[PDB]
Amino acid sequence: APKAVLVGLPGSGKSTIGRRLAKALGVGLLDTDVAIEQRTGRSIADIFATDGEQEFRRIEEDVVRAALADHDGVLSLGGGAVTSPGVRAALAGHTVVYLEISAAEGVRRTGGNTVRPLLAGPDRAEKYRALMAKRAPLYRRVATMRVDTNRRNPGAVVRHILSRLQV
Ligand SMILES: Nc1ncnc2c1ncn2[C@@H]1O[C@H](COP(=O)(O)OP(=O)(O)O)[C@@H](O)[C@H]1O
Ligand SMILES: [Cl-]
Repeated sequence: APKAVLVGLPGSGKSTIGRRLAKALGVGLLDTDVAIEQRTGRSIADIFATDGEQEFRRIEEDVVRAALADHDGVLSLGGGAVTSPGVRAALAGHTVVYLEISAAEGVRRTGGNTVRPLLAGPDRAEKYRALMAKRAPLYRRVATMRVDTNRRNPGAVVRHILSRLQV
């Protein structure tokens, strides 16, 4: 089973910490969004557009269940996977690290290299706040380790995790 399963909002660092954590442990890294596209030949948006959300979620939940059973490294979960009660069930008993972030930091990390984000309009940040409202309670539910990534370097987040995942 995975050494760690990482969950969190956009910006929390699933990609970044997933990579560094896999490197530090010397283990493989599996991202469930990439796994879905590699298993289907279709891009995530395309499955959504063509088959819709329930069908994407069904597929995602099989990819997730398969990785939990088969992968021994770090597993990074798609942001919406935890919306599926079947995914929340399958996670139980696993090491699930929830990468915490605030809406403020969240928006900043997903806001690009533009120096003035407010000029674009408030809509993206409002959608981000709403997303956090929906998702954060679910991440808290499935977590076995909660890690606050607000004003921590990726290096510091990785250390924190590694010190709490010795064998
Ligand atoms: N602990 C952190 N401190 C500062 N910036 C971070 C941290 N974690 C991630 N970021 C930055 O935010 C962006 C989004 O991170 P990413 O790891 O893709 O998140 P996710 O896969 O969770 O959406 C990247 O440019 C990354 O450098
Ligand atoms: Cl590191």
